[PDB]
Amino acid sequence: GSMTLPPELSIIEIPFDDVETRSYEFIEVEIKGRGKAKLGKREFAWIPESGKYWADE
Amino acid sequence: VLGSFYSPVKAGDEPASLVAIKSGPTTIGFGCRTKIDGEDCLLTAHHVWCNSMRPTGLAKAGKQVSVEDWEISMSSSDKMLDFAIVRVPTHVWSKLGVKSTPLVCPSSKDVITCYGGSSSDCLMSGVGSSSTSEFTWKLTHTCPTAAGWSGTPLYSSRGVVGMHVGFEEIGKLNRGVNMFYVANYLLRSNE
Repeated sequence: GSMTLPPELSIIEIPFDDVETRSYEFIEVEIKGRGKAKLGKREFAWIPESGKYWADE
Repeated sequence: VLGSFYSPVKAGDEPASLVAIKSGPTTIGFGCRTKIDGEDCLLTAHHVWCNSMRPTGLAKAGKQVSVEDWEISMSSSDKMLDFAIVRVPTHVWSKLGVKSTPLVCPSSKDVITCYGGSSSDCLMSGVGSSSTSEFTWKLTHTCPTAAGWSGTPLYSSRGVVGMHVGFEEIGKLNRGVNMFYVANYLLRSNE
């Protein structure tokens, strides 16, 4: 299921690890229903597009 | 509006942390010196150092130096954040007499002074307040800005709370980016 991956891996950025991880004030910005930005102290995941891999600009 | 909402700034009396980014005979934006990666760097808007014309030199109170191949720390291509971080050598800071004014944590309502102008020799300033949005990366400010002021830091008595990137509603409210959160939360020491 949706679980965090060990630091032994290269790069992994899933919304789950940012749902919770920084539980104080995790950013919540959504748009178009297909894209959503999230913030955190140990994560950087934010792409309001269809690919979610940064294919807009 | 020029003269009423803005007040002329005495050349040489302007913040030693603010610098004007010039592209030939025209200015492309504003920026400031601050610590983000750990050493020292120049903070400005993304467009200015990406979408706008090629930055040829930096101007500070008439003093202008040439911009060479300077390494860029990181710059998000997003239009909401729109920021760029350039790593400028230390022997360049002194050439213009630029100091490193650190950015601090913004507040719900703090006083800010925005500085801008057509050139570094023709500077003016505005006065407004800064606020924090629900999103820790978005700041709201009433500081009266003009065209070409993008990159101007929100100077407060306590320090810099954010940087002017655009506006929320034309003629109503502007928009600034919270570098504090991007610096110690979004930016990693890997890139």
